[PDB]
Amino acid sequence: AKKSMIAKNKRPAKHSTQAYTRCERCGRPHSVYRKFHLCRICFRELAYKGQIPGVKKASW
Amino acid sequence: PRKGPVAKRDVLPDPIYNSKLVTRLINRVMVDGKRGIAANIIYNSFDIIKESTGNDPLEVFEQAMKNVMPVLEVKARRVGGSNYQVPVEVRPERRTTLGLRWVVNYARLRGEHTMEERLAKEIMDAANNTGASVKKREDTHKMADANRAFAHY
Amino acid sequence: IRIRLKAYEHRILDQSADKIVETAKRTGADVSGPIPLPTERSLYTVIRATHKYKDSREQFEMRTHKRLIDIVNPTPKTVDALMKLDLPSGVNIEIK
Amino acid sequence: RIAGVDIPRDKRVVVSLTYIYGIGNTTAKKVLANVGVSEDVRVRDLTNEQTDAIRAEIDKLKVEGDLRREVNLNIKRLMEIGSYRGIRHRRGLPTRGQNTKNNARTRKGPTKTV
Amino acid sequence: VQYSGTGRRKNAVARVRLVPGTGKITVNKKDVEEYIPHADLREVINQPFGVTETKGAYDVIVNVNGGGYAGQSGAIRHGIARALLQVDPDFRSALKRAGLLTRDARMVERKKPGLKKARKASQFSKR
Amino acid sequence: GRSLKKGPFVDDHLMKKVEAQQGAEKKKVIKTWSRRSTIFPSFVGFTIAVYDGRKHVPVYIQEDMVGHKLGEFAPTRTYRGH
Amino acid sequence: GQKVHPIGMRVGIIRDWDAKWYAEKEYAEFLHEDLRIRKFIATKLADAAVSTIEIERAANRVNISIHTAKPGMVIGKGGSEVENLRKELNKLTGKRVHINIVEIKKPDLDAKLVGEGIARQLENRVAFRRAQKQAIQRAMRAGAKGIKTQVSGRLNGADIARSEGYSEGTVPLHTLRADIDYAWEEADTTYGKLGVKVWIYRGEI
RNA sequence: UAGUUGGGCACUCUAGCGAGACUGCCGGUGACAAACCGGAGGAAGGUGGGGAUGACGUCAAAUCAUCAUGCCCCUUAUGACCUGGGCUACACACGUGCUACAAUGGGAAGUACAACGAGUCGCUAGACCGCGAGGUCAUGCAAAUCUCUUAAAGCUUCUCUCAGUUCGGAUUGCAGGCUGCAACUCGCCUGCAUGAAGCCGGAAUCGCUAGUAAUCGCGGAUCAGCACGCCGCGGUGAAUACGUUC
Ligand SMILES: [K+]
Ligand SMILES: [K+]
Ligand SMILES: [K+]
Ligand SMILES: [K+]
Ligand SMILES: [K+]
Ligand SMILES: [K+]
Ligand SMILES: [K+]
Ligand SMILES: [K+]
Ligand SMILES: [K+]
Ligand SMILES: [K+]
Ligand SMILES: [K+]
Ligand SMILES: [Mg+2]
Ligand SMILES: [Mg+2]
Ligand SMILES: [Mg+2]
Ligand SMILES: [Mg+2]
Ligand SMILES: [Mg+2]
Ligand SMILES: [Mg+2]
Ligand SMILES: [Mg+2]
Ligand SMILES: [Mg+2]
Ligand SMILES: [Mg+2]
Ligand SMILES: [Mg+2]
Ligand SMILES: [Zn+2]
Repeated sequence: AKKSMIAKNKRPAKHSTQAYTRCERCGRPHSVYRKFHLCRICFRELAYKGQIPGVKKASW
Repeated sequence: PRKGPVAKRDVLPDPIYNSKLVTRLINRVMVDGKRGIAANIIYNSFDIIKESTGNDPLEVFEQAMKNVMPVLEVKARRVGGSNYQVPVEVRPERRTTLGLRWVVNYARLRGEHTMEERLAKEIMDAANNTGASVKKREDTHKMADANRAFAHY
Repeated sequence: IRIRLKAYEHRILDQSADKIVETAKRTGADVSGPIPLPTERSLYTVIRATHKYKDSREQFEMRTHKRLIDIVNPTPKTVDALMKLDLPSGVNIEIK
Repeated sequence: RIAGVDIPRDKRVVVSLTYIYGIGNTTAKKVLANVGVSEDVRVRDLTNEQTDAIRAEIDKLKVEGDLRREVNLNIKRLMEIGSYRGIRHRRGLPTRGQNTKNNARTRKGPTKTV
Repeated sequence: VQYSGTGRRKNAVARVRLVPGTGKITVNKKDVEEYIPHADLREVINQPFGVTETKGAYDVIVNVNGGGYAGQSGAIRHGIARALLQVDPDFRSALKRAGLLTRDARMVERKKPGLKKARKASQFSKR
Repeated sequence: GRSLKKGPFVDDHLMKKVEAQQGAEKKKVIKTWSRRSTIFPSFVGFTIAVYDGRKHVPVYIQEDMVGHKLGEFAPTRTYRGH
Repeated sequence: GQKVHPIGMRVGIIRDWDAKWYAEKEYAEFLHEDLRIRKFIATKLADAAVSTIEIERAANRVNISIHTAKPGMVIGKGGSEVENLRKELNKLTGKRVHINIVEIKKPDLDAKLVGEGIARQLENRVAFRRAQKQAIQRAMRAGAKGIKTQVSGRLNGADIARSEGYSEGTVPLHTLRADIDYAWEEADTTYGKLGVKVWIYRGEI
């Protein structure tokens, strides 16, 4: 039931608390970063491609 | 470990008694890295010993160690279907380790309300060659003497 | 004039910072800096797998390098000189 | 002694009062401050004037049997109206939303491994 | 005349200045006893003076921040050893053999992902 | 609990239905899905059929129920023992 | 086991970001406009050998650099095709777009183009061994220090999926200074997805 | 009163560019080898500490719910909208945790020292109100400038005196505070009251070789609200390794 879920999320929420974040790239509801509007999967995928400016593997 | 013996890190002397042994005792009594509490217990207990006795507490503690530090230990050896203990001489480093471990462990089990009182009493008893810590040493020697037939191992 | 520069890479940041100093200094103004400011860091930890396997993670970081330029007793030419100079898209710049 | 309860004679007043049902640590401090009795005096040292002042102070509060009937009436009401909480009370299960798949041993009693 | 020394230990950074005096140590405008209320840690701070036989010769003004009292104590000990190196360059040997000039590089090891701590692992169950 | 300033809560659609019936010699059941609504004193004497997830359970509102939610009297899970 | 992405590993060591812009409050907006830009271009120019898109943002503008091994096709006759691209992008982005075409010299050394080429051949029922061998030949003739290729899935319609790969020269995936280009491309066949992975090792940095 | 203001960046610090360790130097051993042992110098010595980095493959291992996709199936339905309920149900069994069982402690008062981080309708100073959770007016800060953030262990005094307790804080009653359209099922926090088991844990079993374990707090991601979880941070800070039979 993905497309309908993606569409319904796009529309304004009837009540403020009901608005939630999905991955804009794939629609995943869980583990969506606010800075990037991406889930952990797409984030890791695109960070590898070098298409998320400023992000690189962290080591210390 | 398999490679071989490792480096043993040195301990600095006690600030007021100028004894490494006192520092080692403080570490044994220490819990959760709370050395301030550990040091207070040891220094209070050496002041209790300075009161119940007119002698230098460091002297009393060293006499307690002489009566508690074991000389022969039993080293479990598994031979075939029979596992028996083999008497072993205790190297000097482990001697103080066992002495400190036994004195502290049995002080924690004493009946007095505060640890420094419990530690001072346990120290003084050992200095007189009596108490639980001395009994642990007596049993350890008793076990080795019984298994003295396996000395050749 | 106070100029704050921010970029994800310090190599371009130094190049652009030098251009601000070189143009601003050459036009008669006297400049302070560039002053290194603490580089910001943000850490993101994501589960490496798509399903279960919680123990395996990957660490990503974003480092924001930043510099400060203070132009003192600026000449009239500074206002246009520090605006004709166009910086690379990666280097952010705020004036005053 | 004070409210029909022989409060411990050896303890300090602040704590001895806590042995009264309806007096906690904070309430004991309040009643002593009102009466004017030092918190450090053992109750064995309380004079008849001080004890009566405490009794007068405590008589103002709802304690012991009066409190127990008050609370039991509240639970009784929850059961009578058939509320969700009342059923939780009657069936011996947590009443404040706690999960029961695990734990809940305080309400349920000892484990019946059968 | 003042002699400057920087000492570091864990995350503590101590700026230490020596001046000839009574052996007085003041730390952040407070004397050593009040600032470092642990007797053994104050003995750590005075190790460089003992090994160089400069006990009582020098006062110490210490501006230290970061870390904890034990970490700052080790930082101060490092700063005095460095500052005492400006006093007389020939103290180097005595300070060196005591390990006082060495910067103790032991830092907190970072937490590892998947481990509860740097090395502590989650409790394991075969079945 | 709910802040005193906010006042007690009741859904307007439910509050309207009770209000329409206050002056009634013979009351009729009020069918509602509003478990979240507080029982006001004006509810006393009414039977409010509260949805429990699959059916409307008729709850008779006695004055002793005031302050409790309608859902407290319409259990959602059925458990008869293991 | 599993291996780090060859490009993700070297991003910020010897490889730079393709999204070459900075932002704080519009970072989320800018990032997902880039994804719509990249997605749109991958559809419009699917026939041109478009490999790398670099996006630069200057205030309301969006400078886009498109690396193509067929610049003439992308531009068109007298800039007709790129001009139709700026208008479509302007509408999509909602702001001014400048498009810069860059000639890809040595397309045989570009992993995405090589991977795409192998993927297209597999869709033509070309022998998967043949498709990889001749890609390897071209890359090495172009001067690659080494090339490695792999195809995974139901090869030639086999019921049981397997992976078959070939390599030539050196592909030191652990050497961080090595400039190793990587691409994964999918070929959709009658039997399902076939995964084509290409690693190309150019002059180390 | 204040690093406050003047003045100076010296020191610290911030950050670019660099310097430094390379068995390079010296003694011994070694097959004129590799290398090993020790030594000097040095902040650092033999991979300095830690991290990233995971070969060909293995388990038809996991994932068709991230995404994609062959084939199959549904199509006024297995699609789609809504309100309510459920995913938090509890005779029970197991995994991982948290808090305890006290005086190396509990309580009260006084006093000191971090680091990583986060912040615009957000972080919120100061003042005032409230026992408190918090509220109110209001201030600075898109920030090494303002704020969250005076860290807790700690230290110094007073108290309690071995007691299921001034230990423990489960459970419940009542009264509140917040966020939200709403917290009954299902929230977190507060006050008052209540004050359960628990006296250190059978067979068995787990982690850890130092700045580690142990213990102490602090920040962050998700997030209106909501973690004892996760990620990261610093404080304090040990014991032991004879040895390779098992
Ligand atoms: K979400
Ligand atoms: K529940
Ligand atoms: K459990
Ligand atoms: K499928
Ligand atoms: K799918
Ligand atoms: K837990
Ligand atoms: K457990
Ligand atoms: K105490
Ligand atoms: K709720
Ligand atoms: K246990
Ligand atoms: K939160
Ligand atoms: Mg939400
Ligand atoms: Mg886990
Ligand atoms: Mg009571
Ligand atoms: Mg719950
Ligand atoms: Mg399987
Ligand atoms: Mg499907
Ligand atoms: Mg669940
Ligand atoms: Mg007891
Ligand atoms: Mg190890
Ligand atoms: Mg730690
Ligand atoms: Zn996604």
